[PDB]
Amino acid sequence: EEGPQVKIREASKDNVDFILSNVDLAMANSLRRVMIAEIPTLAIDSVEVETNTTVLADEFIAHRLGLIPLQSMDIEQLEYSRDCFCEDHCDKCSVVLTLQAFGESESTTNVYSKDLVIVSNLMGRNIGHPIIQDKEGNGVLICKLRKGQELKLTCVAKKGIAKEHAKWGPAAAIEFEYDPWNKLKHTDYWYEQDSAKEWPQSKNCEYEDPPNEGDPFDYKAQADTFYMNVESVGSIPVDQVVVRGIDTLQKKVASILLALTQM
Amino acid sequence: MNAPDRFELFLLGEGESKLKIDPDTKAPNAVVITFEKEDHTLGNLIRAELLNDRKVLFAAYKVEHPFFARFKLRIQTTEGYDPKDALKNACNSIINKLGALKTNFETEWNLQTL
Amino acid sequence: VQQLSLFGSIGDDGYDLLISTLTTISGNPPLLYNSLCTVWKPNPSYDVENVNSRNQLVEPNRIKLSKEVPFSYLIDETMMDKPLNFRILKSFESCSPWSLQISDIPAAGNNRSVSMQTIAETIILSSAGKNSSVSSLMNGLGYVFEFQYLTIGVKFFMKHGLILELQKIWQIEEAGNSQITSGGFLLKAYINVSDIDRINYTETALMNLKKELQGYIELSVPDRQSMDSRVA
Amino acid sequence: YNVRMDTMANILYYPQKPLGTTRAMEYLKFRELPAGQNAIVAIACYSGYNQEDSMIMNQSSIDRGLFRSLFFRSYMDQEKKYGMSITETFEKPQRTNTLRMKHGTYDKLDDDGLIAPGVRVSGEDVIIGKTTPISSKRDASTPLRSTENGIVDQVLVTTNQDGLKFVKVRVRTTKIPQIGDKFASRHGQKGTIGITYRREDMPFTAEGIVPDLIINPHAIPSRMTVAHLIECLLSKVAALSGNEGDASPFTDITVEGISKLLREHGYQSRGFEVMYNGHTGKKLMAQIFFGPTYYQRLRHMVDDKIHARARGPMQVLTRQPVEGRSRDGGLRFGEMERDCMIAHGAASFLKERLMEASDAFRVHICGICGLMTVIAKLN
Amino acid sequence: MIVPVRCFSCGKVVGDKWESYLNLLQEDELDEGTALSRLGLKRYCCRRMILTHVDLIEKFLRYNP
Amino acid sequence: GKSAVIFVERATPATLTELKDALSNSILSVRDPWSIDFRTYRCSIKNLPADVSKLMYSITFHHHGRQTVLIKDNSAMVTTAAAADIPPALVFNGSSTGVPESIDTILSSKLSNIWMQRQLIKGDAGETLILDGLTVRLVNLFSSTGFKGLLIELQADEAGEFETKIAGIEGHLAEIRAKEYKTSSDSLNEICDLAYQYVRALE
Amino acid sequence: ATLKYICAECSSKLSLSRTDAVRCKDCGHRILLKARTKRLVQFEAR
Amino acid sequence: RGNLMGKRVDFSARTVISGDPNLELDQVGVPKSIAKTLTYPEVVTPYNIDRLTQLVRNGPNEHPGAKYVIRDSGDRIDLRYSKRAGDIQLQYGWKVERHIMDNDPVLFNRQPSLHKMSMMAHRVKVIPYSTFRLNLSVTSPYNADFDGDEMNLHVPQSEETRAELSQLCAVPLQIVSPQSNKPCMGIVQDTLCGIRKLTLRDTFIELDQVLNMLYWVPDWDGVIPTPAIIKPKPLWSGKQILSVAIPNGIHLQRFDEGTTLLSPKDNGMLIIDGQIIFGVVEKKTVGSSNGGLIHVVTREKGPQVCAKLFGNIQKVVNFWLLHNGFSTGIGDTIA
Amino acid sequence: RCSFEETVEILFEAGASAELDDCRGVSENVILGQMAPIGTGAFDVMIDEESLVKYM
Amino acid sequence: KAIPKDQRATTPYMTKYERARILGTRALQISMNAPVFVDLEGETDPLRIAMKELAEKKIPLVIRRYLPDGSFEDWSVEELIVDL
Amino acid sequence: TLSHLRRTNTPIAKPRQLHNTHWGLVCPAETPEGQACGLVKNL
RNA sequence: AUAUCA
Ligand SMILES: [Mg+2]
Ligand SMILES: [Zn+2]
Ligand SMILES: [Zn+2]
Ligand SMILES: [Zn+2]
Ligand SMILES: [Zn+2]
Repeated sequence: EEGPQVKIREASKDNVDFILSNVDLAMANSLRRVMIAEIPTLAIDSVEVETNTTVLADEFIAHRLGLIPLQSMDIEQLEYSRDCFCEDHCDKCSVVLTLQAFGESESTTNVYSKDLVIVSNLMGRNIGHPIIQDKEGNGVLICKLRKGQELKLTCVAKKGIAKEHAKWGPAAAIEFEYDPWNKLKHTDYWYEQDSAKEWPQSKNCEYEDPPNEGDPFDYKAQADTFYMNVESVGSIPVDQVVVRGIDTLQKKVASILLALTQM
Repeated sequence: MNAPDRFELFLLGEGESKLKIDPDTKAPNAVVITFEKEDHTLGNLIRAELLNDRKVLFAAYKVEHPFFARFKLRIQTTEGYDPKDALKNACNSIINKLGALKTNFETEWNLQTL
Repeated sequence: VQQLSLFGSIGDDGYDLLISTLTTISGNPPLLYNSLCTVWKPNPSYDVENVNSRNQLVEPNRIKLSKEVPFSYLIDETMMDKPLNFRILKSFESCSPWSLQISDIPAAGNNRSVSMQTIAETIILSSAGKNSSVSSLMNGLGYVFEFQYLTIGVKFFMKHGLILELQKIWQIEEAGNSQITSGGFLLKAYINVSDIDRINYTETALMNLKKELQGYIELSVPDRQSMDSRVA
Repeated sequence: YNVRMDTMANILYYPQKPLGTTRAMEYLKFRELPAGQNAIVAIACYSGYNQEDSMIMNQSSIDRGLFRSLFFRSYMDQEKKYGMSITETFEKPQRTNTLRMKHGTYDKLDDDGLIAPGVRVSGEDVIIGKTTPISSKRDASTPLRSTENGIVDQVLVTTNQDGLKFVKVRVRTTKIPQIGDKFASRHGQKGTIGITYRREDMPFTAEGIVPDLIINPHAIPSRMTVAHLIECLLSKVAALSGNEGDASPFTDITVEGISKLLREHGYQSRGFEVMYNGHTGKKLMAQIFFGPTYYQRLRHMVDDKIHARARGPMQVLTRQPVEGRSRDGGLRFGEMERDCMIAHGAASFLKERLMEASDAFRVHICGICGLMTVIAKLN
Repeated sequence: MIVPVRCFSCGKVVGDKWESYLNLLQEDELDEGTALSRLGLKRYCCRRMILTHVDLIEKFLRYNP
Repeated sequence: GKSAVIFVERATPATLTELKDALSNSILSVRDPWSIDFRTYRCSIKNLPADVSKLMYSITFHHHGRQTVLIKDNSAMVTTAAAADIPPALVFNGSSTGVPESIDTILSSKLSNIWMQRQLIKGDAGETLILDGLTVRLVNLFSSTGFKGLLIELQADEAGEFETKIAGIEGHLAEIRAKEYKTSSDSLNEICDLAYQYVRALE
Repeated sequence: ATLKYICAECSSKLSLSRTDAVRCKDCGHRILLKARTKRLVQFEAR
Repeated sequence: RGNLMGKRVDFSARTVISGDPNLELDQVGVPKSIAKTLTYPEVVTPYNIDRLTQLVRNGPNEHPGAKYVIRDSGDRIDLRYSKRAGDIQLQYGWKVERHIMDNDPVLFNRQPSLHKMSMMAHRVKVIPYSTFRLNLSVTSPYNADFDGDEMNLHVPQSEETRAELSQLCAVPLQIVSPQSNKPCMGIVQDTLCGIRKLTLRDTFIELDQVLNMLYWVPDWDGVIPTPAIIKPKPLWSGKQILSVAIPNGIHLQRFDEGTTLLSPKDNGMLIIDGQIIFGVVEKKTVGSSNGGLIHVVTREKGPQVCAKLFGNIQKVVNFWLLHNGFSTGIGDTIA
Repeated sequence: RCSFEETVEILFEAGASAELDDCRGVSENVILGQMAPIGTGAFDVMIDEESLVKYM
Repeated sequence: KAIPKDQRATTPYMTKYERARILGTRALQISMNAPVFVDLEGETDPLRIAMKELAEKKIPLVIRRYLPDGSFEDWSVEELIVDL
Repeated sequence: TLSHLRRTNTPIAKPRQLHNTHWGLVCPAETPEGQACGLVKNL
């Protein structure tokens, strides 16, 4: 087609395995960094506690509520409250979640991310839905109550990035490898007898030609072709972790061009 | 307690420009751009692209201390060529490269049935 | 703005001599002038904390609105056909432009050679809308009318920006205007300063004027507390 | 823990049983009530922020709850009876009829003189209002420690053996691992956090794994803490295998045995893993010894240590600065410090420390008998 | 005490997987290593989260008020 | 005189130029650049009588007098911090000190307990495009949180044909794919309606 | 409405004032708690 | 012993110490809170009047602010409560008790204090986080580590006292000590470990990294040194790019067991005009050694120049090792 | 002598022997809170009106 | 007793301690609004002013150098060699 | 808590050293550093 | 006073 090229190896709701060729390592990495840190997500940010009869602390629970993944598909049409014009929050900038739970049962009563209810007007946008990947359809286990154990609270979810808090991290681990045969001599293999026998062969070795000993060292050789795997948490779909990552980095660069323009 | 606010990493300070371009004294046709509320994510990316420019003689960046999200980038170009223009072109090249990367990923993704 | 000043006074009978003296000393005869001031305070019905968004203490203060009026509004029929000069003082839709001022209590210091007061001022040029009267606008800011006074006098322009005002003040109420200065005139000498130098230079100018009138009329530094408009 | 009122209680948010365990721990109830968490630990040279017993923490992990802890302090106060008439009282003191009030705020007190549980507090604020009537009455109230803050957890009212009304107040905070915060492995390998890096800055395996902790290679040699390295290797196998790693003393487990098992899992037998630099993405020329190691959070946290003074309370007798952080004391410029100043030749710097910066006073003496006899009616 | 939502090292939600893991052990008799892997917990950082958890909450619930 | 303000919510720093070119064949000349500050204040009074806003807007025009118009509850107050704009009579009788400052400085330093600055939008290096009987001003508005949008100021002496002029500019916006924008030409004294229009288009 | 103090064991609400008798109604136990403020507390979810 | 010969003092501060590869030898990282408490009484003078008035305006809560104003009259104005804390108009001769600020001289000390070097004068550097940060090479004189050590800070109150600190006991002055007539500070840990690794014959650096390594040197002439290898592929050696930190005029010669002018084992040391000719840099060269690169630099160029060299050598070395990496495992005990 | 080890038994003897301390030791001036006669304080500093009037 | 200028035998060079004390003293005096004997070439820090005065030997101070017997030699800052 | 209920104090020939007779009765490692070293035994 | 910290 044009410049750098992609070749997807495997896909799911949760994973994207692909090959990125005709790219600078610096670019591959900068994208990898952005996916981890700069993609916006919606996550619980304020927790007003009306009642808590639980064995857990108000803030212990509060902390967990932030780590619960929320639907951030249409996150782009929500404003950062900081940029919003209200007094604290509103609809244009937040999602209000409610949680009322009580131990009616003699048996232990469980509190799940499913038990969260949206109270704010969604403006008909795909946002704030607790992500349920759970087979039984419960989502994240927030708490356990016994008998008169009541938990009544209110959550304000806000747009944010992983730089502010890791709760707004839409990506789990991002796998990243290049040159499975150390052709580039980018690592000096620690060994005891044989580095080839001692160090396990990469999966990606199959997608590259072995060096063949009867050849001189390619110094001219440079790093292109990157075997990556992007894992999603739920907030954004796997593809959009890649796309939005590409786009964020693009926007980030545009700001610099624009800054120079104003100067 | 002595902990700085987390947004200080990305949100520009009161009266604080993203870029501050100062000229290098020690070398002819060389400049020093300080990037506020930025990290390696952008620094190493730009530096590597300026390296691809033939008319660029020197390019390097450094995050002087990790408590602060800012980096100094030094650009030296051949006489007649402007380092601000060099930075402008590398910035553009990056965008155009990313634009193709997105297009190529999108096309390839749409082909998958999973 | 920093206003450095000194005050004094004289009884009605001292008028002519003082005018004659200031005319010779400054080289120019007096210039007639007036001004109406309306003072406003935070609405007592409303109540707000006295702190910043940064949670820093803020002291409630009065806002002063001031403008002029055409002299003809101060001359009745008995006053009619009387030289419109310095001698007259003896026989005593939208909003208009106004001067809006908030002042600070003068600078502290024992043995101050002059009074030094900081003054925050802005100018109101006009208004429009539902409630465009200056009164409504003050209310919109959360303030209410407290009191107002009229001042009539003569001024002298001197060197280095020194100005001398010989004034009479009347508080205004439907119950009637009462002359705060009944008996004589309030004398004021001052310079408005927008660097330490120009401040010490201005003090000198005032000190030389004080020195030049010593023996005849005395100019001194009024009590700080008497120049404090804070509400309490 | 939730039902007891003790001065100070430290509880770990998410305790973990160790991957490497002793057969003896079964009896010690350790796996049921643990003292730490299994951290992903890289023994590497990174930004040099892990030099001389310091360590780097994954700021990303810290956000996710790694090493956070609950903190409960309990403040007590009595309503004492001083003889036939004088009795202290629980109430909200009014500043007009009450002497020597605390500069802190009393607004958070209900009319019984207590804060209701749930209110958030902060430094210098008044938890318990008390007055010791003597005549109208002095202020005997209890303020929260100035170096701390949090939310009131529980407040209880009681009478004692003889029936003196007394009240206990619990205050809960959550302490999130900061910089000078001390941690150690189970091998006398202690240290404080030097810096916290986010996930992107951290070095990473091709597999996408990142360390929670970066400890310096320079620890290991001089110290000869071999079991630390073995703990790790075994814990790595344990984590993959899902079997309890037996780290018991006198056994037939060998570093070779564990090595073989790790190779069966796809990793390089001696625990090394190739890492990529977080800032550039470029492979590290070195391969990092990487795997889980059980790290402990210790009682020494920077914020309970940090202290500064510049004029403050003085003793009555000596008229010199009071003692300890607690009392807002000044530090001791002691004998050995005097010596260094004398060695430097800092004559005026010393005079200042001993006079202006502390003790300094003025007397009038007699010229005949060099005594402090002089009745100076200096006025 | 109480399963961590999200693995500390990579942040893969682990909050849902608890009961499911405990079930694959009692009901399925399965060994810990297979259950973890069944649940898709492949990286050791994620594995250690569940494998080394101590659900103290369950004891805490044993006290009346 | 007449005016209208168009605020392009959905846009990027580039949108300005895109619209700038859609007029390339309508342009005539280009006068000096302009500037503008848009502040939002929130009242701290807690007894505020029902239906009295808690919001007050401050619109500062640069070299439109260095003037600042305050707008609250559909009412406006025009102020100036320019000693050169002081009515001569006020300087002569001493009502004024001859050295004024901004109403915003006064608000933040003397009335800060009553009024708190919530937001501050600034538009620098704006462009003055001169067409046929219609002056069109363009400027990129920025907040403390990066780009905030594009602002179009439409001033026309020609009291007549105007509704057409505004519709025309809105059309060139359709061309550059600038959808989801707000336009105001409302009214409450020129400077006042103009100021009001900014409020309607931005609030 | 209003529960000044709660009971430690039986968990029955008490609502008593100054000099009322520091004890519970039914069970003996002089323990007694305080019951949360009605001034709802908000926490950052970080 | 306890109230006269030693006493506790005001303008003192104490906290947990931690290291920093980005601090200069002679500076000390001071937590914002500590800086906001400790004060220097500055006399209102034509030179500072405007600045001082601003810190007064800034007040006790903002960082570069002030706590008190001392009038001629003797009475102390508390900026925290004075109703006139805003409209405070300074007069020559008054004193503004202002916060401790970047580059103030301060006494830093690690107890016991069995050394004059156990108390040295550092430049303030107000920083975030609750720990006192120190340059790693200054670790040895104090005898500090970061396993939970705390350190003491004393603030001079007079222009005289400050001079005493800056002019007699400042860290650079203390480098060569009379205890053993040799340097008492040298290159340690990461920087020592990385310095050997960098300076092997095997060690070659590509252009990209050379540029970053060069820019990292804060006094770099702007001159890209000619690569030791010009085609096939321009390549620089460790020795080469380390020599950029070594100042001109610096001459050093050392022969270790088996050193020839051909140094086959890359033995000993040969630095001509502050450029390494042969041998690997390690403890004997860059440590707190009698013949040391440091001993020569302090003596030949100055204490201020040598102090800069510490920072320089570390900024290059640490940067290089950050990207090279270095670890240690059980495999290293296996024979 | 009293600042090391024998303190009170040294000051009693100091009394009955009517000792006179010339205050040249560093210890004395420290007890007295005066600038010790060591390095910086081993000499005196004077203004000379001659040299002063010479520079102007 | 005071040793005559023609019989002075202490170093013709200024001691580290002397220089530190002169700089301290001048800086202190400069800071207490004392008259400055040099062109401040934009200088504002009294120590940097002191350094400048000593650099041009325009400091009107004299070092009274005491000998163990009690006698002394007076030396002008203008006359002392500053090799430090 | 456990190790505190197994602590031994020894008040006032070479007591601090680990004796052979301490085998199986007292912990060879659990002892303080400084002043009380080897005088505080743990069962 | 015990415990503890380097
Ligand atoms: Mg230590
Ligand atoms: Zn909003
Ligand atoms: Zn006597
Ligand atoms: Zn994980
Ligand atoms: Zn009961």
